[PDB]
Amino acid sequence: MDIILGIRVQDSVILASSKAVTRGISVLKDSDDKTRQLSPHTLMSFAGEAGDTVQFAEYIQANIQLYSIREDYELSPQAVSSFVRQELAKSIRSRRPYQVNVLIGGYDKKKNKPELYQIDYLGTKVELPYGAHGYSGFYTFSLLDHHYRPDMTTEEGLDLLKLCVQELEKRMPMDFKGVIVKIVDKDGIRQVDDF
Amino acid sequence: TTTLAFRFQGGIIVAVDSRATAGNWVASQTVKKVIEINPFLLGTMAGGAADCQFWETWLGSQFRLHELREKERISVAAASKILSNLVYQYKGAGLSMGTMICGYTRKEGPTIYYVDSDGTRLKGDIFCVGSGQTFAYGVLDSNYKWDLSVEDALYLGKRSILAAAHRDAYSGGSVNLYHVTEDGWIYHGNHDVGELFWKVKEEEGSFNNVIG
Amino acid sequence: QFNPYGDNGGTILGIAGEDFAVLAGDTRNITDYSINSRYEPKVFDCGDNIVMSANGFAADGDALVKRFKNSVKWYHFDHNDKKLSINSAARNIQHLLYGKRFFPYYVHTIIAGLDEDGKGAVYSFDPVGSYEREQCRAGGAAASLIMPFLDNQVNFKNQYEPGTNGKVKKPLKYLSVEEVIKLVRDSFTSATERHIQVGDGLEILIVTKDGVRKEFYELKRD
Amino acid sequence: GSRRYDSRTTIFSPEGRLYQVEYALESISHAGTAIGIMASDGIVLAAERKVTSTLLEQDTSTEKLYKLNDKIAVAVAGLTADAEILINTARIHAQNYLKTYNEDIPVEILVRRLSDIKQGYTQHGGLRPFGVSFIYAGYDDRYGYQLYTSNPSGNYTGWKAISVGANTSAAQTLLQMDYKDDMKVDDAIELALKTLSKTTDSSALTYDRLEFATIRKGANDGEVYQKIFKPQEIKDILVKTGIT
Amino acid sequence: GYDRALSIFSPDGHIFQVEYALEAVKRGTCAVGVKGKNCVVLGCERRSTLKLQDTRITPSKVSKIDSHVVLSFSGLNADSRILIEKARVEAQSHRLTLEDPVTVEYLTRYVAGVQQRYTQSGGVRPFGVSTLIAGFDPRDDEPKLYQTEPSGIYSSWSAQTIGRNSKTVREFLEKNYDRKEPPATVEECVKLTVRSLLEVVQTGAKNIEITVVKPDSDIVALSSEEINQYVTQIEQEKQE
Amino acid sequence: NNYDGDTVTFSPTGRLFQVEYALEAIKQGSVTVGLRSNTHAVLVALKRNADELSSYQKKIIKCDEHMGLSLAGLAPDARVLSNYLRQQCNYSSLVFNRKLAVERAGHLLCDKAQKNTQSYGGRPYGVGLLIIGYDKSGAHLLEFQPSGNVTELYGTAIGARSQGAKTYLERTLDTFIKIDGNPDELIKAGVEAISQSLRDESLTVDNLSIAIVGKDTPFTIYDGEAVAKYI
Amino acid sequence: DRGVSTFSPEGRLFQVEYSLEAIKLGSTAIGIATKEGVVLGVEKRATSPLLESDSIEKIVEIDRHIGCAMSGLTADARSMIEHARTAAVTHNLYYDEDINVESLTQSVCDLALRFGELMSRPFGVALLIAGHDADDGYQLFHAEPSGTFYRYNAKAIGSGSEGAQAELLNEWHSSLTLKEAELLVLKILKQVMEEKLDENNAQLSCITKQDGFKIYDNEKTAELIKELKEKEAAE
Amino acid sequence: SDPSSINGGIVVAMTGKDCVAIACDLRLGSQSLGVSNKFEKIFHYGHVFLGITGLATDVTTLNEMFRYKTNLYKLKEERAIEPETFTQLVSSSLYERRFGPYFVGPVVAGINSKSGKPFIAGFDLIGCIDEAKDFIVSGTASDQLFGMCESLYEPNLEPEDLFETISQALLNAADRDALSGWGAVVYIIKKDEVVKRYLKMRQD
Amino acid sequence: TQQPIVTGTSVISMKYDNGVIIAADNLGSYGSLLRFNGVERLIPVGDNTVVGISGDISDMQHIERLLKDLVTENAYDNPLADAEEALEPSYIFEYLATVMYQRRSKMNPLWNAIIVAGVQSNGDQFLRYVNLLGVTYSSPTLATGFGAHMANPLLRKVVDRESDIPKTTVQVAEEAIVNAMRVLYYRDARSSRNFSLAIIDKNTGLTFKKNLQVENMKWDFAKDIKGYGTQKI
Ligand SMILES: *[B]([O])([O])[C]([C][C]([C])[C])[N]C(=O)[C]([C]C1=[C][C]=[C][C]=[C]1)[N]C(=O)C1=[C]N=[C][C]=N1
Ligand SMILES: [Mg+2]
Repeated sequence: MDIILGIRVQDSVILASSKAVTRGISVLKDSDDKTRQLSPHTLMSFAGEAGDTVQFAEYIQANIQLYSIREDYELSPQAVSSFVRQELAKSIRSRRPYQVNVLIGGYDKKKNKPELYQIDYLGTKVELPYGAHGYSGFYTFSLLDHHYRPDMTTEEGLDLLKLCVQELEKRMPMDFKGVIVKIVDKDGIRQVDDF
Repeated sequence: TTTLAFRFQGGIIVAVDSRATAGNWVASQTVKKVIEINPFLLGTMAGGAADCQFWETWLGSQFRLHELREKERISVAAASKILSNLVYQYKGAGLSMGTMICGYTRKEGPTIYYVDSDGTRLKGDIFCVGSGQTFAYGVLDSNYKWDLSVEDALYLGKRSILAAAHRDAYSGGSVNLYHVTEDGWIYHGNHDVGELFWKVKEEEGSFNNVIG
Repeated sequence: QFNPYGDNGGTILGIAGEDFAVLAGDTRNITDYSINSRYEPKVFDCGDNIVMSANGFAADGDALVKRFKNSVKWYHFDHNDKKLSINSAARNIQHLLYGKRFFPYYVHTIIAGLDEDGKGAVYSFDPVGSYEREQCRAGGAAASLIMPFLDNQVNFKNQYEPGTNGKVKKPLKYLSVEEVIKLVRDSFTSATERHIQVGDGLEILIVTKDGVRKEFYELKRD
Repeated sequence: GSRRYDSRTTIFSPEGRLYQVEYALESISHAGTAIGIMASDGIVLAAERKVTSTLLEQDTSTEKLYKLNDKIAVAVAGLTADAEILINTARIHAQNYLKTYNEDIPVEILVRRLSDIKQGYTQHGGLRPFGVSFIYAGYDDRYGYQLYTSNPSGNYTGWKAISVGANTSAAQTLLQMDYKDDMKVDDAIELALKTLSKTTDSSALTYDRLEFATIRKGANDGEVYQKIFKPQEIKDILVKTGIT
Repeated sequence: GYDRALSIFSPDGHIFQVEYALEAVKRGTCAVGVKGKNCVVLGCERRSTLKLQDTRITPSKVSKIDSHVVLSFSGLNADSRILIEKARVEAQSHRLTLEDPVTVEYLTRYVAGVQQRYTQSGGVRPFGVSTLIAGFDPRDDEPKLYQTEPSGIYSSWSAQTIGRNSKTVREFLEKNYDRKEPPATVEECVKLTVRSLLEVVQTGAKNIEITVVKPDSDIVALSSEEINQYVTQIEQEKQE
Repeated sequence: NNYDGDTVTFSPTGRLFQVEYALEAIKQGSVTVGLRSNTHAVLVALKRNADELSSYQKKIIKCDEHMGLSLAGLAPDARVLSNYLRQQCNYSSLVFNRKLAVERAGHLLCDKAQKNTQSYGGRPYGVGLLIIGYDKSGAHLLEFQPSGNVTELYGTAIGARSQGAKTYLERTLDTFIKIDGNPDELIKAGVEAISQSLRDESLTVDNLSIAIVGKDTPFTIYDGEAVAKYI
Repeated sequence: DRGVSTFSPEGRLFQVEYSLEAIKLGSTAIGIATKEGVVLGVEKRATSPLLESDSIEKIVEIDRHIGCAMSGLTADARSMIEHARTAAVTHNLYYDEDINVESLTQSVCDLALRFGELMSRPFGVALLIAGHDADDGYQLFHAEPSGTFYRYNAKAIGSGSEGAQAELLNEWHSSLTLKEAELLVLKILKQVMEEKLDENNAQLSCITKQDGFKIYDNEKTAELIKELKEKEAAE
Repeated sequence: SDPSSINGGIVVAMTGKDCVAIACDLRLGSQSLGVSNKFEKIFHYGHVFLGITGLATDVTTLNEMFRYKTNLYKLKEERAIEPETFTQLVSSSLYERRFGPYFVGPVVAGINSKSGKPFIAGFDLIGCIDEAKDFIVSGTASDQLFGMCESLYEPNLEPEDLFETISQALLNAADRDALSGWGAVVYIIKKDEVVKRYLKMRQD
Repeated sequence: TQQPIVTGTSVISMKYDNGVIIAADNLGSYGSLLRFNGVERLIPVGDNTVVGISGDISDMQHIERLLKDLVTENAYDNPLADAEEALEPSYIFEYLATVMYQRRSKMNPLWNAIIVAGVQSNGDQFLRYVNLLGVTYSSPTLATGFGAHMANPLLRKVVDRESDIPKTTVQVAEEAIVNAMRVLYYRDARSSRNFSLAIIDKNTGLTFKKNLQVENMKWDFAKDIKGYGTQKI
């Protein structure tokens, strides 16, 4: 799929992901949620080749949910991100590699800190204050470089995110039919229904 | 090919064309592009004729085994995912499939899944699949409402295929209609485009471009 | 580089009647611009009142017919000499074809016979196994020449009744076995004239409740 | 054929016991006593070497205490060779977990993995079980300081204080008497040595017949240190506690 | 590979290895299951031969297979971990393919199928474990309680017990449990479960574990003090 | 005694007891007869029922248009061996466009049964077979034993009380061999031969089972009212 | 010890003969075939009153036109049923038709002797397979762990089998109605059962051409039990 | 397309009097897009330091791999691995993927704890060892680094002087490469102390 | 997949009233180089069949060994190996046809075109073709490679359909074959003058003729041909 964004503020991580699904010449759907909850305090958004994206995301989801049940314990965002990176780093030298890029947004309940990880299909992981995949970063990183402040509130983060989406809607050729926004904090994961 | 399916008050409408081509050569005008998987599930066919037939027929065998094992009707979600997981195993090998899996259960309500040989699986209210999908979308999007009568919904589906049959060179032949309700699907006849076009033109006052 | 496929030409035709069915095919076999044989049978009696032909690449065509004939034999062994119905034979052939989806039998398959109500039946396949029951089907090299003629003269397409001018269609009256054989012969005579890979001879297999009969007719040898 | 000579190592007795597991436990009861005591500020591991010689090079010797990683250690009781096969497997599992999740393996997860391997040898494969019982002493940030034990059956349990090998019955009674919940490491060191001193089959308990180790948060600020005691350091702690 | 047929028939038509696996279950600590009108309770025995134990970290007797289904057992502890692991994996696999969590009957049928497979496979012995599987089907308020055993047979129970002295507690339940009117509340159901264990346990201190499962993935384990209050109230009524 | 635990063990007198025990299973089975002339070859089989409510177990199996057999002993083992013959008959037809010779069919069965007698873990086959067929050298009749021994004969019988039918054929040898171009009379002789093995029970309409193959006669099986003619 | 595929001096496979003894210990199952349909009935035999009896599943659907009842070590039947269902559905996929009852039975029986040192032992359960097809009509088969199967007009397996079979010998004729057959199964089950027969400890089922395979409700069976009691008291 | 120059980056190492130095830039990119300015390329296992350039997924994978292997080494050997031994371990590990190699350019640096002798080494993507006396270079600006080191370097430099030389070598090489820069780190290594310094550089 | 290296050209054949005739030259070419001049490409099987092979010679020699091994295998446990259960032409052909199609189906073909000529037990004439693709066909006249283009036309003038077979004697048939071999020598750049011929008659059996030459060639008219158009000298 197309555009996926992420930003880490003072006390939360905010992920924004486009709603459009285009197969060829027509937009088959304009309300698609390009994300899966891996655990109560960890969310993963994804974008890449058709089919591979969902198949990979649900495969990861199943594995983390299996771990949660077995140990009766939630893995840290850092631990989940490392598991995901290894699966992609294994994948890249396979017969048919997973063609999927992801953002992992989670709140570490031990350290009481939000964390955002960016991982591409090769298995290239980086921890960031704000990140993006595909052509999204080409427009948005300049704005975030200017405005972001580490100690921003969640409301300030959403306003800075609106400024990013507005720029994308102005300068990107593809109509991505807006974005679904989700917040990850100490209380868990919730969706902003009006954006 | 033009195939469509949409959710509404009275359940689901499914409508398909009948044409099959090899290059510019019209191979068949009488193709059955709707598969009767069971009395409650329908599958549409677009892309490779063999791929779609074989695997959607196979598909009914897996569902029959599910309800034998679980003593319960299979869900449309589980149904569509069996197909999507299967084609994902063959990804890269060159399968060519564009399909809707349509049905109705107590727990789900009327449900439509778009399933694709790339592995794409999408739930949704309206879908159009095939070479003439864009033509059908035009008619649907401008006339669709949730509050449609079974009679009016059937006609909208019929009319949308007709639109695409006219303009798309690789669509045509005839229109097969199905209506999916609480108590299963109901076939609503084969409609030859050669007769349907002139009938619709006269009664509806449309296609003023064409001479008749 | 080695090319595992070839083209042996030929053309086949199946027509379903009210209580009978025919499957015809020319007897010419070719490669490029040479004739291999002027009489190489292409339509086969496979048992259980079923006739079959797999037109295109003859090596794949012979292999498939051979494997289906085999399937009929094992159907009798495994299910107490039960007669293999035409619809069951069709589904079985789909699985034979799709079994080689990623290295296909390069043929256009047609089978003919009677259904379980005694009515005439013809089934048609693509190379990778898709199939459909039909009243009429031509396959192979000259299929594009013959099918339109059959749409017109078997299903009375684009034909209406005099005096009404396009309002009332020509009624779809049934065709006798003598009437069908006339249409088959004319179809192949016409195809022979305009297609270089069609000629030499015409062999027709007729299927009725009484069994399987054969008829042979000469075609132009140029 | 070959059936004639098969001992059938993975079957039940009429009473519903596993012959080979029971017999392997009998083997372990003759091995040198190993003790583990868990305190609020650390864990102690003490163990007795079996009838040594004056010509045994002690300072380069290791038969009882083994390091699995920086946070986890084990005390062995049974066949040393069997234990080393398992120890190397456990060392690898810990490194696999660290590579996958980029975090040190929790103690219980490592224990469960080794215990599951032992179980496999009792249910399938027709091979004899490992004649080994472990005491796991480790630390992680979930449960803190932890003591576990596993045996050839593949069953494992958690402990505040525990013994394996010879004279466990006598040893466990003594530990049950003097152990308290608010205990500290220095006290636990003394308890471990006093218990061995009373349960030992030898005439006297000396530095050359012991292996000793501590896992302390007694490391500069929030972190954990493993200390495998040297011969001279065991000699000093024996004088300090007043045993020699 | 080791292919030896360990589970085989005998002249009188018995598979002794499967029957001896049941003897291992008889040795195991007692486990009990009771279903009320809107709940199921799982009680378990802890033998007090083992003190100086660390109850924080010691493996608990009741295991969550998913957020809505639990599994307790009687028999070999090491063997139970293998069944629990397989069950937990199959639970996630079902969610992944069918997009719906397992029914309690399905999960039981799977675990029972594994147990059966080990009674006619070469080179393996049967599991020395019987299980009690309890929970609520997705979007369903009807309580579910199933039992499995080494042979692989399974069935549903209004109330059931397994393990050592299970013959006694089954006797208690058969006279005390009424089908026309089951334990209406959580309190009544827990009380009946603790009562049944008190017929066998010894001391009501740290020897009884209780786990209550309610609809919609509502599972909680009672503490020592909470259980001790049930133990106190039962005996004070008994003094009469 | 001590040398009958498995098939991999000779006894001190050079006997294979597991093979001999398998041979015993055939003697417990119901009687079946085989005979031939120069033009035709016939199988006659007495079918056995469990009780009055039950059906009569089928004894004859078709292998090809020109070949088939009758069984006596473990029926599943006959299904395995007849399946193997079907495949070998079929391999010969597909590859060589050649109907498999009856003699070569016997050689293949012999070699298949042998491997089961020399290897540990496996077991011998517990069934005896009577194979009839018409090939390029005329009519044939074979007798298969699970020891591996296969024998070509004019006539024979296997199963319980088979010695009576075998003696009758030994007397009638000169008569029935001459029955050429007359199928009904050759069957009559087969029905009269199997009758010498009957006690208490007689040949009824659902008891008897006959099969024939010949010069211009494909392998066909007769059951039910089709054999009432010969009762 | 000794081989698993060993022959006895009488020419029988030890393990197969021993599995038959396990089947004799199992609960009773009866089948009767008529021109109007085939009836299948079983004894549930709950080990305790606390066991919810409706969860005891000893009558099972294989396809719409084939049903199955079991007796013996019933856990062993699960993989046999799974194979049977797979075979039935697979044949429909390959041939676009229902599979013959005999061909289905033969497929199940092929598993029987696949044991050695494949599975480690034979099955410890017998099956009654009942169904209908267009060629041979209404049929009832008895599938053993030996690999052998017999067709039957009527048949009883399990602990009360020889007593029940003798009763079926006298009662069965070729003009039996379906209603007569239902009552006849209930009559014979009541005769051989330890506990008193009711709708909770006994289960009926049938297979007809029209309606296919159906397991009877407890309310429907209860009426047939009451109808039986009255007609026995009538003379 | 070329795996070794998708992400970009550089590493350089030098020897001095009783000391060694290893340094790297901080950039990680997706071709022209700069993604991260905190991607360090130098890791250490005990007193042995390893710098890795090239495809970033392999940089991370190999770090995790050599952590795995050096930890098992330490448990069995009961001592920390030395630079000479570790060098051989890297060569072995890379060559086992001869025909499916990790797209990297590793660099080893450290002081032998027994002999006290300063040691550096470089490798190609498939294992070949370059054991230079003076200096080692790696990454997308290796040409630039070769030029800087060859002119600026002299033998037997004191630790604080060696810092200036290696820092200027990296900085000026990075500023002539589009895929290198965005920060820099320098490790100064003596027998029993190690100082880590982050450098201020142009952020384009 | 491979390329053919050492190659053999046309094999020609026809039916006549009492049997079949087949022929092929004795050359093994290495591209344009006429490398090997003594190569036998007709290989008899028993006294009732002759297999003529064209294309890759290494593959021919492999096929030759398969046929040699087929005769050995048929004799095993076969008292009627020289009588009723002897190898028929139809059996030998079907075996080859099976192998050829299997090898093409593994993308590793035997690079040949083969003609099996013979007489059956009942006296019937057998003549059928098979090649690297596994394609098979039968006809009163059959030829491979250049023979297909040049020999068949000539041979079809003698036997045009089935009804012309009884009317064709062995003398007339051999004459036509020998003439066709001469025409191929005139016009095929990878042919030789030396060739082998085989007759299989239902009465007189198998006659195998070696070291035959093309004779009665017309070349004298060449002396009158000068230049390419306008030249006179
Ligand atoms: B439709 O156009 O997708 C149609 C649906 C199919 C199920 C009959 N497909 C075809 O007609 C395809 C060709 C094609 C046309 C346009 C888009 C994609 C594909 N034809 C066949 O698959 C086919 C099968 N047998 C014979 C001839 N053609
Ligand atoms: Mg022509």
